[PDB]
Amino acid sequence: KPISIIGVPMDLGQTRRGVDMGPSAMRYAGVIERLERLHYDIEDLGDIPIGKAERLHEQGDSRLRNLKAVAEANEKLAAAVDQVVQRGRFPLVLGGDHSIAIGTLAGVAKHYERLGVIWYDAHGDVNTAETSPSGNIHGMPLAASLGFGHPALTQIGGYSPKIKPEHVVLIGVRSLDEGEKKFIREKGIKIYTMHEVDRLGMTRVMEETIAYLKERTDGVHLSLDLDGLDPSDAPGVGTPVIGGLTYRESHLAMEMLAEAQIITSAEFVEVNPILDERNKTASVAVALMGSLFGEKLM
Amino acid sequence: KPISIIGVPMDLGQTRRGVDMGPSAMRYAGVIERLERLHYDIEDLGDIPIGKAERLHEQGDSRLRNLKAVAEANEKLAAAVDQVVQRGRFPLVLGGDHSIAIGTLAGVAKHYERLGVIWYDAHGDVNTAETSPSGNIHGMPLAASLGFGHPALTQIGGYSPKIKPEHVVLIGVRSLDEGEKKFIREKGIKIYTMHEVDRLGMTRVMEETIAYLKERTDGVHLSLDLDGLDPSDAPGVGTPVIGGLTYRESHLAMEMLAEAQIITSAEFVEVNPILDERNKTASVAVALMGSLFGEKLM
Amino acid sequence: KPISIIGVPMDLGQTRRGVDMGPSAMRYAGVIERLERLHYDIEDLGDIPIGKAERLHEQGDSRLRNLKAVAEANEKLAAAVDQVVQRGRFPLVLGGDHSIAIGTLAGVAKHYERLGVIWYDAHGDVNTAETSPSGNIHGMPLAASLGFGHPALTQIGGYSPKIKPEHVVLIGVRSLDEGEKKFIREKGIKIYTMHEVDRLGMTRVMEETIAYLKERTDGVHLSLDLDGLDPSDAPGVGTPVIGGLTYRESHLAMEMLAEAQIITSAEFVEVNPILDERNKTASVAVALMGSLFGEKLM
Amino acid sequence: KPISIIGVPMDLGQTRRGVDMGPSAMRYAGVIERLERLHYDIEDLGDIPIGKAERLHEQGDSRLRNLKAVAEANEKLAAAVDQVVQRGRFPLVLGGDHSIAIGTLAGVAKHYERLGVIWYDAHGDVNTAETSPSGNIHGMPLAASLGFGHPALTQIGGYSPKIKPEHVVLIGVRSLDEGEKKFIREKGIKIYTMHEVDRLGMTRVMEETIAYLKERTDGVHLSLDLDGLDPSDAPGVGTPVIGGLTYRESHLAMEMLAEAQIITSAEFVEVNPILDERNKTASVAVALMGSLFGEKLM
Amino acid sequence: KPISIIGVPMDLGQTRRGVDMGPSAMRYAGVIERLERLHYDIEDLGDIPIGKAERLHEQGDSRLRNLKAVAEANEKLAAAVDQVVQRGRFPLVLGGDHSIAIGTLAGVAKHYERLGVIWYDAHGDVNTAETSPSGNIHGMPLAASLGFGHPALTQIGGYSPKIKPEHVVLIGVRSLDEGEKKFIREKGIKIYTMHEVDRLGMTRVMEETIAYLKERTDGVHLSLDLDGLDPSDAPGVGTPVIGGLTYRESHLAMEMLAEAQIITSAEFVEVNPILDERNKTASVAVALMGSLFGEKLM
Amino acid sequence: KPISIIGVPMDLGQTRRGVDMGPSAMRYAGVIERLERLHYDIEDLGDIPIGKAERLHEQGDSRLRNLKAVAEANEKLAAAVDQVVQRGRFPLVLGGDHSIAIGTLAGVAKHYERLGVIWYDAHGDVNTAETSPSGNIHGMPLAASLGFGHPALTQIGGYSPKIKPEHVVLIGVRSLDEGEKKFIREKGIKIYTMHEVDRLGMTRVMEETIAYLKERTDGVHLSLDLDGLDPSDAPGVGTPVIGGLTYRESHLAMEMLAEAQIITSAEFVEVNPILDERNKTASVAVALMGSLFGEKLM
Ligand SMILES: N[C@@H](CCCC[NH3+])C(=O)O
Ligand SMILES: N[C@@H](CCCC[NH3+])C(=O)O
Ligand SMILES: N[C@@H](CCCC[NH3+])C(=O)O
Ligand SMILES: N[C@@H](CCCC[NH3+])C(=O)O
Ligand SMILES: N[C@@H](CCCC[NH3+])C(=O)O
Ligand SMILES: N[C@@H](CCCC[NH3+])C(=O)O
Ligand SMILES: [Mn+2]
Ligand SMILES: [Mn+2]
Ligand SMILES: [Mn+2]
Ligand SMILES: [Mn+2]
Ligand SMILES: [Mn+2]
Ligand SMILES: [Mn+2]
Ligand SMILES: [Mn+2]
Ligand SMILES: [Mn+2]
Ligand SMILES: [Mn+2]
Ligand SMILES: [Mn+2]
Ligand SMILES: [Mn+2]
Ligand SMILES: [Mn+2]
Repeated sequence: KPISIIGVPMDLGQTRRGVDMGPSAMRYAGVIERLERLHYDIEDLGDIPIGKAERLHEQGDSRLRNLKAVAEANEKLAAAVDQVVQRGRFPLVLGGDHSIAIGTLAGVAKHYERLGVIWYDAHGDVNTAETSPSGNIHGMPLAASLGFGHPALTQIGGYSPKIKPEHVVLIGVRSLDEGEKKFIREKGIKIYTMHEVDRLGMTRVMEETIAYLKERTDGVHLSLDLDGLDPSDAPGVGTPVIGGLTYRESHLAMEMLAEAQIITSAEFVEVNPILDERNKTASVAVALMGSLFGEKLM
Repeated sequence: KPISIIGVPMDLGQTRRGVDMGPSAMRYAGVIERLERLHYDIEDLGDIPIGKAERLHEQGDSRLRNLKAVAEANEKLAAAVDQVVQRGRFPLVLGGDHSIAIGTLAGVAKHYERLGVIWYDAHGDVNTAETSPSGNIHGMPLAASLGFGHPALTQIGGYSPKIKPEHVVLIGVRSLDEGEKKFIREKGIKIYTMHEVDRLGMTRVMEETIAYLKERTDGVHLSLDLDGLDPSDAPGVGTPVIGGLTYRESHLAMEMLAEAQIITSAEFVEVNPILDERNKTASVAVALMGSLFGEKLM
Repeated sequence: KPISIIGVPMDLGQTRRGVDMGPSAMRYAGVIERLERLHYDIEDLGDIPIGKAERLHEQGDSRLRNLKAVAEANEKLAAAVDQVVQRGRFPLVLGGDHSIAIGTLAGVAKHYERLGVIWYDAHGDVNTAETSPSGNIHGMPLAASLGFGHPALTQIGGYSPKIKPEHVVLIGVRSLDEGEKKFIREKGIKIYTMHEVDRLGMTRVMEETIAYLKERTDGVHLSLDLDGLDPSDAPGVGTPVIGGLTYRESHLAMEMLAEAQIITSAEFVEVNPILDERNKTASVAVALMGSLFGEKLM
Repeated sequence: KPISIIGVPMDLGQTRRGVDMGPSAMRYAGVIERLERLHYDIEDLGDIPIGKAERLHEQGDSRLRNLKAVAEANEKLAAAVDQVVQRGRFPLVLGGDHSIAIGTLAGVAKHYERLGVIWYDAHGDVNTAETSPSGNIHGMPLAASLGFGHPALTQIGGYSPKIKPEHVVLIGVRSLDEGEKKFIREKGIKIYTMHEVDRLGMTRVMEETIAYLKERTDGVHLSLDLDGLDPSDAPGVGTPVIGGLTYRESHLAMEMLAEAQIITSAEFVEVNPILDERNKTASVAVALMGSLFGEKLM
Repeated sequence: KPISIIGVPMDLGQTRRGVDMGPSAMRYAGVIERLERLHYDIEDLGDIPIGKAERLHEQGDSRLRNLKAVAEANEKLAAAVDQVVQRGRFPLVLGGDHSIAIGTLAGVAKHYERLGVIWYDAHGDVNTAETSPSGNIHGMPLAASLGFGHPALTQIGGYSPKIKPEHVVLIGVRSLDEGEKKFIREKGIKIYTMHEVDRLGMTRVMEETIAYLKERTDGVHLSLDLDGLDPSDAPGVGTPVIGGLTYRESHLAMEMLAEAQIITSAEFVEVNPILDERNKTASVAVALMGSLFGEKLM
Repeated sequence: KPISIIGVPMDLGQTRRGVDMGPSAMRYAGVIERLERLHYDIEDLGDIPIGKAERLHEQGDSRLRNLKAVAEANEKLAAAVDQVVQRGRFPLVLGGDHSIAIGTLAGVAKHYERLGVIWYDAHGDVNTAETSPSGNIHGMPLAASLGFGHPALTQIGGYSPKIKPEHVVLIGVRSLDEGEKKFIREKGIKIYTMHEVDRLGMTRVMEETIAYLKERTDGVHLSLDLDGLDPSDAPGVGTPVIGGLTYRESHLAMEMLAEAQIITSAEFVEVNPILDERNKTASVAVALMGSLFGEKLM
C-alpha cells in the first residue's frame, strides 16, 4: 500500500522545547529514502500547522495545559489522516509529542470495525486531568482515545471512543503513575511491562501480542514512542526512563509485525533532536520504520 | 515485616580504599525513601563501628589480612543482626566489602533450621588462607560461613557452620580461583556461572534457584555483591569483572524473588563511591532493593 | 538599543542537513530570556522563508550550488534586516549556514559610511565559483560581500560591495583553501589565525582588532560562526576543524567587544542541532550573545 | 611548620547529600602520604562531630537552613583550629561544604593583626539571609566572616569580624547573585572574575594578589573551593559552574603561593565523591595541596 | 592437539590502513599466555610476508583490488597452514582482513572429506567481481572458497572448491549486498541473521548449528570476524555494523563449540588497532579464543 | 632539504607492548602525504630491524633491561641516520620508545660542531642504571647521549658524548625522578617545566629556547616525545602524565621552530596505537610534523 507521511511538529502536549523538531530530524535521518529503497510509493504531505499555546490563565485548565491549541492541532491532524486513509494510502505520522496520537487515532479509527492498538512505550499515556501529575496532555492520548478525558480531546473527529480497551496492547512499560495503574487494571488493558519482556523475552511478547490482536481486530495501529527504548539507545526523548527495550529487541518487534502484516497505520513520536546525541534517536526511528515496512537482513 | 537497616562501613576485608563509603552512598541514593514508599516500617540502626587494623608486621598471618579487626567488627554485626531478627524485623545490611557476610550470616543463621543462601556475585568468595591468592578476607566469607577457614572467622557468633553447602546457590559467577573451583565442585554447591545465565536465561536460572531452595530451607538470605553486575552497569566496585549480569536481569531476579516471598534477610555489598561514576552503583543497589521489596512496574 | 531577532533557517549554502534548525535550537537554548534579563527591548521577527532548491541538472552552474534559492532567500533577509535598522533597532540574525551573511551585510551596510566586519571563524569564507573546492555558497559570503563572485550574490540589495577589505578582521582562522590564502593576501585583509591567537593571546588580538576598526569605521558587524570554536566546545557544526578557540577565549572576546561598544549588528551562524550533543552548541551561542550584549560576571 | 589535618564532614550548609564525604575522599586520595613525602610533620586530628539538622520548622529561619547545627559545628571547628594554631602548627581543614570557612576563620583570625584571605571560588559566598536566593549557609561564609549576617554565625569564636574587606581577594568568580555583586562592590572587596583571569592571565592575577596582600596583612588564609576549577577538571562539586579555572592554572596558583610563602592556614572544600567520576575531584585537591606545600617539578 | 599460530598482516583485501596490525595487537593482548594457561603446546610460527600494492595503472583491480598481491599472500598462507595440519597441529590464523580466509581454507580443506565452516560475521563475504560494490577482496573469501570468483582466488592451493555450500553456516549477519542475498538464497547456505539470533537466541542458534554440521562434516573451521560483534563491543574493525552480537553471546558461542569439540581449525580476523579504543577488540578476540580452546568459568 | 623517513619499531627500552607499532601508525596517519603536500622530496627508508629480548637469566638487565638488544638496534639506527645526513638529507626518525634517541643522536651529532637538542617531553630521560627506578632504557637516552651511562649506550657510533648539557633545552617536563632532578641541576641543563610554561607561556618559552640555541649551536635536533602533550590530547603513550602541553601549544611550538629554521633533524617517539583512541596520537604527531616542516594556516 502506498505511504503518506504527515509531520506533526507538536510540543504543546508537554513543556520541554525541541520535540517539535522531531518530524524533520527523522526526515533528515532519511525516512523517505529508506522507504523508497523498499520500492514504496512514498509521499510526504508536509507538516500540520500547530498554533501558539494560549496563556495558561485563559486555557481549558491547569490539569490540561494548552488544551485548545492541542485540540485544534489534533483536529487538523485527524482530517489529514482521514483523507490519506480515504485515498487508500497508509498514514505514517511523525511527531512531535505523544498527544498527536489523539489526532492520528481520530483519523484512522472511524475506518475500522475494531481497530487494535500497540502502544510501544515506557509510559501508559492513560492519564486524565484528574490523575495527571503534570497537566501535560502528552501523557493522556491513550486514555482520551479510549473515551476517557476532557471532551475537547475525546471528541476529536466528532466521535468517541476511537478504540476499545480489549483491543490495546502496551509494550515496554516501566513508568506508570498510580492513577494509570488503576486505569489499566480496571479497564482491562493488555500490558507487557519490562518485567514480562525480561521474563518472557521479546519473541514471546510479540507472538502473543500479534495473535491476540489478529484474533479480534480488523486493523492495527502502531503508536511507537521512542522513549520505549532504553535512553542509551534513544537518548533524545523528553521523559527518558532507564531499563528499557534494546535496539535489537525493537528491530525484532518491527520485523515480526511486518511479517504478520497486521499494521494498518503508524506513528513515531517523542523524537527530540535537542536532547539527542547527533540525531541518534531520529536515526533509530528511521531504521525501525525500515524494519516495519518490510526491510529484511536476508 | 518491618525492616531495620544496618550499615557496615567495612574495608578491612580488602585493600582498596572507599568501599567503607558504600553504606552512606546507598543512603544518599535514597534507600529509606525508596522503601518507605512501598509502605514499609523502615528503621535505620546506623553503622557498626569498625576498628583500625594493627601493624601488618605485628599481624600473625599474611594469608588473612586484618583478621583481628575483621573478626571483631563481624562479631558486632552478628550481634546487631541477631537483635533485629529477635525483634521480628527483617535485617537489611549495607556494605562495605563482602567480608561482612560472615557477620550477617552469623546473626541470622542461628534463627533457622535450614537457612538457604543466594550468592549473587562474579566471584565464589570461597577461599581460605590456603587457597586465597590475595590474603583478603573479603574473598572468604562464603567458605567461612560454611565452616571452612580460620576459626576466628568460622566461629563468629559462637557457632559453626552457619549454612550447609547444599543450601547455597551461586549466581553470576565468572571469576573463580583454582582452589575455589575445587571447593565448589567438592562441596557440591549449586552454581550458575555466566555460561548458564547465557545458555538458560535469567528466568530459568531464577525459577530453578527458587524451586531448589523453597524445597529444602526455612529461610533464604540474599547476599548481593554489586560486582555481580557488569562493570558498565555497576562501575563502582573494587574487583570488577567484565561480561556480567545486566541491569534488567538483576531487576527480573529481584522481582522474581519478591514474587516467591522466600527472602528472609539481605545484604548489598561492595559498593565503592570512589571508584564509581556519580553514585551510579549505589543507585543500582537502591533500585534493586526496591524490586526485592516488592516494587512493581504495573 | 532595542534588538530584533531574525531567524534564517538556511541550509542551501551547503549539503549537510540540519543547519536550518539552528535558529530554533538557539531560541530553545533561551536567547530571548537571556537578553530580556539584561533589560533589553527584544523582539523576535520570526524566520525568513527559504525556498526549495531546483533540480541540480536544471541549475546552471555546479560551482554555485543552489544559487537561485540562496540569492532569493538572501534578498528577503536583506529587506528584513534593512527594515530593522531603519526602525532604529539592532539586527540580531540567527543561522543557518554562513551564506546568510550575504543577506545580513546587504541590509546593514547601506546604512554606514564605512562598515567594519569581524569574521570570527575557522574559515575565511572568501571563495568564488573559481576558487571553491566545493561549490558550496556558504564558503563564499565574505568574498561576495566584498564584491567578489557571481553578481547574483554580489548584487543582493541592489548595490556592491557592502564593505571594504581594509575594514575586515578575521579571527580564529585555521582552514583556508589555497585560493582563499591568495585572496586574503592580495586583498590585504587583516587576519589572526590560530597561530596569532596562540602567539599573542586573545586579549592582544581583541585589543588590536578593536583599535583597528574603531579607528576607521562607523559601525561594526560581528559575523560569528560557531565552528570558530573548537569542536569540543562547539560540536554541532557542519565543517568542524580541530585546534580552535576555547569557550573562555570566546567569552573574553564578546566581553571586550561589549566593553568597546563598537558592534552595531551581529549574526550567529552554522549551528546544527543534528550534529550536536544535547544542544551544547546552541547553548554556547546563547551564552556568547549574553556576553556580547553586556552580561558581566561582576 | 608542622601540619594538622582536621576533617569537617559538613553538609548542613547545603541540601545535596555527599559533600560530608569530602574529608575522607581526600584522605583516600592520599593527602597524608603526599605531604609526608615533602618531609612534613603531618598529623591527622580526625573529624569534627557534626550533628543532625533540626527540623526546618524550629530552626533559626527559612533563609538560614540548619542555623543551629551549622553554628554548633563551626564552634567546635573554631576551637580545634585555635588549638592547632596555639600549638604552632599550620591548620589544614578539609571539607565539607563551604560553611565551614566560618569555623576555620574564627579559629585563625584571632591570632593575626590583619589576616588576609584568598577565596579561590566560582561564587563569592557573601550572601545573607536577606540576599540569599537559597537559604543555604554554604553561600554566606565570607559575608559572615566579614561580620555580615546572623549573629549566630558572625559571633562564632566570640568575636567579629574575623577579617576586613580590604584584606580579601576573590579569584575565579563567575557566579554571583545580584545582592552579592552589590556587597562586593560596596564593601570594596578585590575580585578577579574569570574575565580578569582570561584577560590578564593567571600569572598576573596571582602576582597582583600576592603583592596586594603581602603589602597589608600579617598572615593569609587560603580558602579553596574545588568548584572554582572547571567542572571538567573538578566534576564532584555541589554547585558546578562552567568556564572555570583549569587544572594547570590551579597548580600555577598554588606554586606561586608556595613560592611567596604567605599562606598561614588553608582549607579545601566542596569535594563531593557522590557527584564525582572516580574520586577525580579529591585527587585534584590533594595534588593542589602538594603544590601549595612546596611540591615542585624540578 | 598442539596449536600453531600464523599471523597474516594482511590489508590488501581492503582499503583502510591498520588491519595489518591485527596479528600483533592480539599477540600483545596475550594470545600465547592465555592458551599456555590452558596447558596447550602453543607455537607461534610468525607472520606470512605480505607484498605491496602494484600500480593500478599497471595491473587492474577495480572490481578485484590488489588481486595478484592478495593471491600471492594467500598461496603462502595456504602452504603454511597445510604444513601445520600435516604436522598434526591445529592451525590458529590471526588476521588481517578477511581475504586471508582464502588461504586458510586452502591449506585446511584438502585434509577433510567434508569440511564444514562457521562464518561468524556481520557480512556474508560472498561477493564476486560482478556483485561487489567495492572491488574489495575481503568481501569475497567465502564465495571464492565455494569455487565462485576469479580463478586466481578460487584455485589457491591448486584445487577448488574448498567446501560445499551445504556445509556452511553464517552467524550474526546483518549487512548483505543484493547480489550476496541472491547467492546465499540460491546456493542454499544456512544463515542466522541477527533476526534469528534475536528470535531464537544464541543457545538455539548454536545448538542447531552444531547439530547441523556434526551431522555431515568431518571437520569444522571457525572463521570469526570480530565485526560480527556489535561496534560497542568490538570497535576496532574496518566495516562496523550496529545491532551486533554481544560480548556474552560470543562467549557462549565459543563455549558451546568447545563443548561440542567440533572445531578443527580457526581464524580471528579484521582486528584493527588503529580504529580501536585501547586494544579492546584484540582483547575480545583473545578472550574468545580462550573460551574456544576450553577455558571455563567453573 | 629532502627528507628521509626511518621507522624504528622499538619497544625494548620499556615493558609495555605496542610502542613498536608507532612508526606504522604514523605512516597510516599520513606522514608521507602530509609532507609531499608541502612539496618535499620525501623518502621512506623503511624500518630498522629490531631484535628479541634474550633470557633475563642469560644476560643481565635489571637496571638496564634489554641492554644488548637496545644497543644493537641503536647501532643500526646510528648508521642509517649517518648515511642520510651524509646524503645531504634531513633524517626524520619515527618511534618507537624513546631509547631510539641514542641511535638518532649518534648518527647526527658527529656532523655538527655544537649540536643542540630540544627535548619536548613530560620526562627528563636522564636516568642511569644507578638512578633509574625502572631499569627501563627509554628513560636514559638523554643522559646516555650526554655521555652518562653504560658504555654500551654511551659509545654507540664510536664516540661520546654526542652533545653538551649547555646545548640542551627540556620543554614540558612534569615528571622527574629524584636522581634526574639532581642530574639536571648539576649538569646545568636548561629546563622549562610545566610551571614555566604556565608562568611564561609557550610563546615566551619558545622564544627564549630558540634564541638560546641559535646563539650557540650549529644545528638543533628536535626529540619530540608525544607524552609531552597532555594525555587527553595524546592518549596513546606508555607513561602519560596529566597536566601537559595542549594541542595548540604544540602547534605553536612547531610553527615557531619552522619559522626560526633551526631544526636540522627530528624524531617523534612513544606513539602507541594499542593504548590510543583511534590513532589520535599518531594523528597529532603527523599534524605536528606538518607544522614543523612549514605548514602554515595563512
Ligand atoms: N506519565 C507522565 C509522563 C508522560 C510522558 C508522555 N510523553 C505524565 O503524565 O506527566
Ligand atoms: N577471589 C579473589 C577476589 C575476591 C573479591 C572479593 N570481593 C580473592 O579471593 O582475592
Ligand atoms: N572553505 C570550504 C569550507 C567552508 C565552510 C563554510 N561554512 C569551502 O569553501 O567549501
Ligand atoms: N550563591 C548560591 C550558591 C552558593 C554555593 C556555595 N557552595 C547560594 O548562595 O545559594
Ligand atoms: N560487503 C561489503 C563489505 C565487506 C566487508 C568485508 N570485511 C563489500 O563486499 O565491500
Ligand atoms: N622516569 C621514568 C619514566 C621514563 C619514561 C620514558 N619514556 C623511568 O626512567 O622509568
Ligand atoms: Mn513515553
Ligand atoms: Mn508515549
Ligand atoms: Mn564479587
Ligand atoms: Mn562477593
Ligand atoms: Mn566556518
Ligand atoms: Mn563561516
Ligand atoms: Mn563555590
Ligand atoms: Mn565556596
Ligand atoms: Mn564482516
Ligand atoms: Mn568477514
Ligand atoms: Mn616522556
Ligand atoms: Mn621521553
